This record gives sequence, C-alpha cells and structure tokens, in this order.
Amino acid sequence: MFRIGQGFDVHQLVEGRPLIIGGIEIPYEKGLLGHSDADVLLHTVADACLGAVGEGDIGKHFPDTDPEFKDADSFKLLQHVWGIVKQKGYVLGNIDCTIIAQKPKMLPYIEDMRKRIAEGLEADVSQVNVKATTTEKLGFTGRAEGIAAQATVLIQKG
Amino acid sequence: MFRIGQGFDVHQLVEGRPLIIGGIEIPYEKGLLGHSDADVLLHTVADACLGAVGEGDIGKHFPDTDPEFKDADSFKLLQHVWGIVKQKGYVLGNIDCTIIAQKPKMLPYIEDMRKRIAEGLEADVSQVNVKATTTEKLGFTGRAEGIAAQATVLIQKG
Amino acid sequence: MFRIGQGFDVHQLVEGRPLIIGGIEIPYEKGLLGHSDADVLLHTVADACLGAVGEGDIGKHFPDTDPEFKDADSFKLLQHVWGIVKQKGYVLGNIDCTIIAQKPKMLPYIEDMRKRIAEGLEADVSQVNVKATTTEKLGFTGRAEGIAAQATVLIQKG
Ligand SMILES: Nc1ccn([C@@H]2O[C@H](COP(=O)(O)O)[C@@H](O)[C@H]2O)c(=O)n1
Ligand SMILES: Nc1ccn([C@@H]2O[C@H](COP(=O)(O)O)[C@@H](O)[C@H]2O)c(=O)n1
Ligand SMILES: Nc1ccn([C@@H]2O[C@H](COP(=O)(O)O)[C@@H](O)[C@H]2O)c(=O)n1
Ligand SMILES: [Mg+2]
Ligand SMILES: [Mg+2]
Ligand SMILES: [Mg+2]
Repeated sequence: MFRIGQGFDVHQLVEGRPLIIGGIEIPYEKGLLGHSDADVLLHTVADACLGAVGEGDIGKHFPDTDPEFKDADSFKLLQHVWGIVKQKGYVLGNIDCTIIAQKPKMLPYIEDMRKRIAEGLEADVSQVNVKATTTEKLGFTGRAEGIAAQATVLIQKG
Repeated sequence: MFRIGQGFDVHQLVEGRPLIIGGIEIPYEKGLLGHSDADVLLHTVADACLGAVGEGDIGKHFPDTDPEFKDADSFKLLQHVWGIVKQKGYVLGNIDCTIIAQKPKMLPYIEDMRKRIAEGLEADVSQVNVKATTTEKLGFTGRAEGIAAQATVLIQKG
Repeated sequence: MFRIGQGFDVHQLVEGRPLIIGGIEIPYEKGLLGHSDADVLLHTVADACLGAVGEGDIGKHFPDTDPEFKDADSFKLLQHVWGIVKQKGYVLGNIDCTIIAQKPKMLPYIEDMRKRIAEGLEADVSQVNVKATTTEKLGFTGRAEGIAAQATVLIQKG
C-alpha cells in the first residue's frame, strides 16, 4: 500500500523579512511574507504529506485566524504533519520538490534543504530531492513578486 | 501494477455563469467560463485519470466541437473516463487535488467535493483529498481572473 | 519498490528559432529560447526522472555554462539522464506529461512526441502519455510569451 500526495504554495517576496526555504535561512535582501515564517517549500512538503493521507491541508491544521500559527517555525509544523502520517501507518518512500524562483540562486543551499527535509520526514537524504527552476523572467515568479513551490510525495506502509 | 497520472486545468471566472467545482455548485457572483459547465477540478481529475492509463486528455474524448460537450455535466464526463480506467483493469489507489483560487473560500464545500469525486471514481472518501490555496494575490489567479486546479492520482490493478 | 518524480520547466517563445517540443520539430513562426534546443518538454521529463532517483536536476548534470550544452539535442540529454536512472537500478513504470501552451495546437504532433519519449526512456508507448492544455488566454502562457511543461513519473525496480 502506497499513497501519493502533491503540494503547491506561493508566498510574496517583500523587503522586511527573512528568506527561509526548506528550513534553511538564505542571506537575502527580500524574504517571504506570511503569518508563519512563510517557508514556501516546507508548506508545500507539509501539504503533499497531508494530501497523501486524506487529511486536507495546512490551513485546516494551522489556520491563519489562530495566532499560535503567528511566526510559527514551518519545520515544527512539518514535524506535526509527519506525526499524522506516522499515526496512519506510513513512512516515506520518496519526495521530489521544485522551488520556482527567479532569484536567489538556490543551488548552494540545496544540499542543506535536502538534509533538513529528510530529518523532518525521518528519512534518508537519498529519499529527498530538491530542485530549482526560474520561469525565464515570465509571470509573477519571473518578475520576482514571489516564490512558488511544488512537491510530489510517495509514502508506503511501515 | 500501479500507474501515476497528473492533471492541470484553468478556466476564466466571469459574471453570469454558475460556479461548479468538484461537482458542487457554490453560490457566488461569478462562475467558470467554458463550453461545458467548466468544472475546472473535475476536468483536472479526469485528465489525471486518462493520463494514468495512456489515453490522452479530455479533448481527445470530448472535444469542444462535440455537441455533447456543450453544457455537459463534468461529473458525467468523469464517469465516462472512469469506465475507460476500469476497462484497463484498474481501480483507485488515491487521489490528491488542489484548487488554486483567490476566491471564493473553498473550505466549506471541500467535504462535498470529496464525496462527489469519490462517487465518480467508485472509491471511499478516505482515498480522495481536495485542498485549496490562493496565490497571495499574484498572477491571474491572484487577480481573480480564473481558477486553476492540479491533481495527482495513483491507480492500481483491481 | 517504486519512486515518484515531478518536473516543471518554462521557456520563452521568440522569433527566429525552431520550435522543438518532445523531440519533434513543429513548423511555427516562433521557437523556444535557450542555450540548448530549448525543448521544454524533454527538459521537464529529464528533471522528473532525475528527481525520482534523487539526482538533483538537469543543471547539476548539464549546466548552461557547459560548452556541450550549447545547441544540445535534448533527446540526447534525456538518454544520458535515463542512463543514470538505469545505473540506479530502475526502469520506467509510466509517465504523464502536460504541455501548457496557447499555441500552437499540439494534438497533431502528440503521437510522435510519445514515441520519442518512449524511445528515450526505453519504454513502450503505452507507458507514455502527453497532453496539452491552454490557460484560456490567462498568464504568460496565455499571452503566448512562453510555453511551460509538467511531468510526473513513476519508476520501478527492474
Ligand atoms: N480559495 C481558497 C484558498 C485557500 N483556502 C484554505 O485557506 C488556507 C489559506 O490559503 P492561503 O495559504 O493560500 O491563503 C488554505 O490552507 C486552505 O485551507 C480555501 O478554503 N479557499
Ligand atoms: N532559482 C534558481 C533557479 C535555477 N537554479 C538552477 O539553474 C538550473 C537551470 O535553471 P533555469 O534553466 O530555470 O534558469 C536549474 O536546473 C537549477 O539547477 C537555481 O539554482 N536557483
Ligand atoms: N496547445 C494546445 C492546447 C490544447 N490542446 C488540446 O485542446 C484540448 C482543450 O484545451 P483547452 O481546454 O485547455 O483549450 C485539450 O484537452 C487538448 O486535447 C492542444 O492540442 N494544443
Ligand atoms: Mg504557505
Ligand atoms: Mg476544463
Ligand atoms: Mg529548460
């Protein structure tokens, strides 16, 4: 028994905020805006996992209206989600993720995001892939108004 | 033994159309524009299903020019597609879907969508997940010009 | 055992380039811009396959700045990627792909695309699905500024 999940998220890039993607703080002059730390990649990972076990989405579990979510660490949120997945009787098969951003260049941070995600999913780094693509200056990600992310996850009984 | 499918669709939001998403009519002052009822989520689910079995996309079976597509009920189209899947030997593993819309708030209608999708795929509600995200006012969805959806499906022999 | 991968890519449409998609030259008045042939779909497929086995993305294996990338045949880049996948001990389960493009109409070239991708992944055509959608004239794909593609792949031990 295998189950699939998919996640998609978008956050605005703005002046007065830290950039945290995949649990890793990137030195940058813009960061992501949200109620929590706005880590678009960990929200997308969390969404894919919840999706795979039929448990809705991060908004159902950590709504904005509740200020426990306010400035929440999304790695801790992911850990809570992974708790739900474990309770269903699953472990990670593998995950594959895409950061969609014109800038910054994510390549130097990728290996540390893979480790961090793997730690949050209680898995080996070889089960976690993270990649990045621009949109060649097209669309809202192309004009650097925001950063999007996608993930697909395969989980299995264990 | 297993196959994966992925679907993506976009419809314009316009005055004077009903809003039908996931087979559920949602009261709102705009609806989706199409030749059919323009149920962007059911079109996405149908496309993921057809994708999983190597049968093309909804346009190969129900082109815009087919008089049957005009005002077609997308749930019925989904049933037709699911008959194709079943003839190939497959049943639903699980499906995970995302509505990409700035508004309306999808949350109250999610559980009815899940039940309707599950009925179309002859499956338990536990096998179906639907979630929603905005794009934080960015891009065409952020301007409420349209609604998009994505789905990933895992099917298995049965 | 099974592994999942997901790809996404975008290239700009510009005058005075061939349009090559899914390894097929499509006669058209614009083509895709890149250092390589800029085949957005074969890039997307390659990234999905690399993702499935935890090997990063095409830029970690075939960076922009590599002279062999300049005017590269993306079918040959796919065959190399597929080499890596086989080296890790996997074969194709199935793959589902979507071209996102306002124009041209892809339908006539879809069957030749499927055969080419199946050849690239050492698979039967029945394991490969290629679809197209527009975005109803919305966003960068809808204004014909570029073409995007998505792919989800399921690979299996063999
Ligand atoms: N159109 C929408 C968009 C989001 N939602 C829900 O609201 C939450 C907040 O969405 P955003 O994070 O995109 O603002 C989501 O996690 C989802 O639970 C909704 O119910 N309808
Ligand atoms: N924001 C980004 C975008 C792309 N990249 C890298 O650059 C490579 C090529 O990306 P583009 O072709 O999208 O520009 C990617 O495969 C990825 O390795 C990155 O490291 N950070
Ligand atoms: N560029 C495109 C876009 C769509 N199509 C086909 O047209 C059909 C309908 O596309 P839209 O509803 O996205 O316009 C699709 O289901 C696909 O069969 C195509 O052949 N080439
Ligand atoms: Mg988020
Ligand atoms: Mg549609
Ligand atoms: Mg490319």
